[PDB]
Amino acid sequence: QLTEEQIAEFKEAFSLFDKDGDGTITTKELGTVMRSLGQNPTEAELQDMINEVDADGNGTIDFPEFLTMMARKMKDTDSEEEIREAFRVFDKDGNGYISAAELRHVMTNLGEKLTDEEVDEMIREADIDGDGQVNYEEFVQMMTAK
Amino acid sequence: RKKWKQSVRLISLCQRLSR
Ligand SMILES: [Ca+2]
Ligand SMILES: [Ca+2]
Ligand SMILES: [Ca+2]
Ligand SMILES: [Ca+2]
Repeated sequence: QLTEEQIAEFKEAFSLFDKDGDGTITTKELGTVMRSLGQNPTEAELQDMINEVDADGNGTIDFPEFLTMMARKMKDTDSEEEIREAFRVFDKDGNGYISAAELRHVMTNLGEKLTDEEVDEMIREADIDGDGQVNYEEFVQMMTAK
Repeated sequence: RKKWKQSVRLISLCQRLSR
């Protein structure tokens, strides 16, 4: 039994890739997201990613195929170097602390804008030690929570 | 929602895609 919140989460994830809202993720759009995160896949490499889950053979990724992609490639858990890779995405200035301002920017860059109230809520929930920023240990620890 | 935990997972997704 899927909840509507689960469905909403899948939709948001899908829409991050599907920037033109046409219902399919193309190599261009997959590429755009991975380039926003510092990666440089080739067009062929992006096509290969699509091919793996491209069950109807049309060359692009639709909603159910994207679910399959996440099932396979969100296969459990952030190891260590990948958690650390993610931290680096958010800690833009490399100083070891994610500021509210940093988080807001990175999130806008990905393509999900949220009220500064929301961003501050994210910082505040994760900020265990009280300094108003999120260090690596706190970034790691927020990932365990409900 | 836990939007931030969700976005970290998506970032990890792209790491795992770019082999
Ligand atoms: Ca599209
Ligand atoms: Ca397809
Ligand atoms: Ca920083
Ligand atoms: Ca802190």
